[PDB]
Amino acid sequence: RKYLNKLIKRNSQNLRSWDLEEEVRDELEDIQQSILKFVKDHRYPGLTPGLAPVGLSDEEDSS
Amino acid sequence: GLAEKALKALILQCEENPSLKNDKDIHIIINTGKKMGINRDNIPRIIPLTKYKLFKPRDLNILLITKDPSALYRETLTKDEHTSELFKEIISVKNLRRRFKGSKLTQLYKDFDLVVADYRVHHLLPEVLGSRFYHGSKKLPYMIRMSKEVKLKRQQMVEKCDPIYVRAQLRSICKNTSYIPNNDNCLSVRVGYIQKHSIPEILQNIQDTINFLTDKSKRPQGGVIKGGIISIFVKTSNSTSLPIYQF
Amino acid sequence: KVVIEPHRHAGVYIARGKEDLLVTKNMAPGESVYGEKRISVKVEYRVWNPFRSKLAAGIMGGLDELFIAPGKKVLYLGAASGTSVSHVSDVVGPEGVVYAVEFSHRPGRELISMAKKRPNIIPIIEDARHPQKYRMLIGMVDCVFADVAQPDQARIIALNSHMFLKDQGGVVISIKANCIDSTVDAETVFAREVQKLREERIKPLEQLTLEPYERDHCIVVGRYMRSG
Amino acid sequence: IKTKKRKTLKNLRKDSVKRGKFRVQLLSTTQDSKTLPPKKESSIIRSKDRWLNRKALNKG
Amino acid sequence: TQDSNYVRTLRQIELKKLEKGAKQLMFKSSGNHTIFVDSREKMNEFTPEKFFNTTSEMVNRSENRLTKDQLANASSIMPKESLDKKKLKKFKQVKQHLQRETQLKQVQQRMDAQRELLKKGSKKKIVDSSGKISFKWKKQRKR
RNA sequence: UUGAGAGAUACAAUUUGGGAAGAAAUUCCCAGAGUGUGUUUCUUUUGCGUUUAACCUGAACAGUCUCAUCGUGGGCAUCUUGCGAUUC
Repeated sequence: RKYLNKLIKRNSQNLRSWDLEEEVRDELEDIQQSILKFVKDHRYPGLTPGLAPVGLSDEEDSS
Repeated sequence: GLAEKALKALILQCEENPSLKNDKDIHIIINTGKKMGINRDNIPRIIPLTKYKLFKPRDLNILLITKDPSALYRETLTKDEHTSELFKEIISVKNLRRRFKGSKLTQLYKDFDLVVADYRVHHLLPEVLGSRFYHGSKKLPYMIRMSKEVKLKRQQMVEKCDPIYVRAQLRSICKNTSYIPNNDNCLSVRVGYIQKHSIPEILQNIQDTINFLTDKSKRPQGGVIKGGIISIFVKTSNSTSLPIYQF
Repeated sequence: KVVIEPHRHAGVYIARGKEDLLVTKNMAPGESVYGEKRISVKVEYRVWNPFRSKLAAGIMGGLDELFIAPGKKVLYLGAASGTSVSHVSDVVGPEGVVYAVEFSHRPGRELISMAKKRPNIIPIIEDARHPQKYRMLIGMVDCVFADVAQPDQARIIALNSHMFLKDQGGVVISIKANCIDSTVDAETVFAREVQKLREERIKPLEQLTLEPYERDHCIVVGRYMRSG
Repeated sequence: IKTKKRKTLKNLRKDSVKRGKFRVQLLSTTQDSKTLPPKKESSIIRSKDRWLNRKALNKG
Repeated sequence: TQDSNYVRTLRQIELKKLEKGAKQLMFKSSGNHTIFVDSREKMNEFTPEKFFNTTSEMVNRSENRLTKDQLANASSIMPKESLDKKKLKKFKQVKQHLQRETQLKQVQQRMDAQRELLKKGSKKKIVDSSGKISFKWKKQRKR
């Protein structure tokens, strides 16, 4: 009884390992669907450091 | 305790010594366990403050350098009543090279306190401005987006200007501070003015800055220190090093 | 290196190697009938392409009472080009028999060659809707598959099942909505054909939408009780 | 109130519920199936009768 | 003409080598599964687990459904990290087949447009509204 | 801002079942389902103003001769830096 249940659990774990995936699941989902179907300038990389932190209160206030 | 005690000591030494009175800025120098792999350009890299503002555009004169034509830029900026009182002077690069050389150039250097230009002109800027500006980080030319609009390959760009966006940039900049990457363990940043604020504000600013620099996030901008940070020294322009966070 | 594993139904196997694939055990080995690939492990094997055989898509789609068994007699309407009928022959094995039916010609000759290679095949080259020209040769099928685009699917099944399907028999049909209606939703068409068979003495047990493999087909499976 | 009573009425009339990826629905009654040809198509009746109730003839 | 030949030959290469890669590759079945019940009480009491005589993940997984009695992977080399990555590897590999395929299709199409431009007739150049060139030939039966 | 429908959800609470742990109380795992709230999807209706509307075509690009395609020479790096593409 309980031994049979334990064997069931063990072999189920075996099959699950054979067919396992955690996030490759969604990744391969997107890939299979496709198969079956910020700011950045290109010429100055120096801009990504050069830019400033836009700040909502910093526009809103009339100080 | 060491921090604010050394702060009091350096203050009193400033008001006693003649020249230490004359230099007017607090600087902190971080020595890191590892060097930085970022070769020194002059791109002004800025760091945000979560708590306390430092300088105000209302308090500071300012220079803007446009692209070449500059007609619509200048007239729009001076007209939209959000910058007419804000930008002290506006000049194009060619006109600047036509107007200032040598003596008059360093005359400018003495006059203005903070300058900025278009991010499509920043890299050209040095030779027309001079190594004389290009020392330290006091009058290091900044870099502001001017259009809030982007370029695409094989697509002509269109040029605009909006006071809301540009004024946001300026206010953000004077609210927070900046730095410049090096290739060794020693990087320096100005932190606060000697009377605009207080020791608790100093310590808050220091803690926020160190947290930003050590933060794993914002790696393109903030996650730049390599290895375990060694220590932080404090000074003014001519004082001596004072130690903080030795390990 | 390659791992074999059995499926819920007999004869169906999945290979877990560098890949995972659907496969059957060749009685005739090393002779790939339509350029399909193969694998050995020793014994031989032969792969299915679901994209080419509708029933294969159903196998992967999951079906409990798919009455086609190794030790069984199965009738095969819509046997064309011999592929899927060769597969069902191979899954029923030597003791099982597959009564294939066709009415085109060129797939007829191809199926002739396929029979010339396999014994479990038995080809019939006759009218789909005139089941006499094979009543006199077919006897007591226990399980029937049909993939036919003649919109009288319900008729042809009803006729040949009354003449051939032993009681409590198994029936399975492929339906092309774009073939029979092409205007109203495939769900509606599927349901409609369901009560069609329901009246035509099929107890409808299940149906699979063949969604991610073919456009707009349903496989319907039912049983056949107290009928004749 | 009467709304939720109508809703649970429709529930106790519906013969199709969803069970995860599986979907469940009945097999209708043989007596009804023999004594009555299936009901008509609301879409098509609305089509033709609206057509007779077209607004080009001043049916008003 | 020779450039067209070269490109189209590469396109055929990639196309059918794609079709082979797919035919050996496998997808996952996502199709609807509606069950027939003859009584509303059986509807309510339904459980796929008992209707299948299987377990939870066996019920949820689609293409392989083995019952408890049917039941009654370390040989796979580090499957938790290896075989999954190689499966995604094959899927990717097919992906760049197909995208390279479409890119070459476009190249060949535009280049045959240019050939036609060259051949013969009474052409006409129109700038279509989104700003894209096209050519139309006067109604004329070539002798 | 007519009803009604279908559906997607999200949130919240409610519960269906299999396994396991548990003396048990309980807990775990797993697939769930519905309720309500927020969100949006989509359908029809209801009423209202309103006769056209889009595309195609016939001898329809071309005297400031248009168009194609190889080559040469220059502009735009303060950047359309130019794809077997059509930068000017």
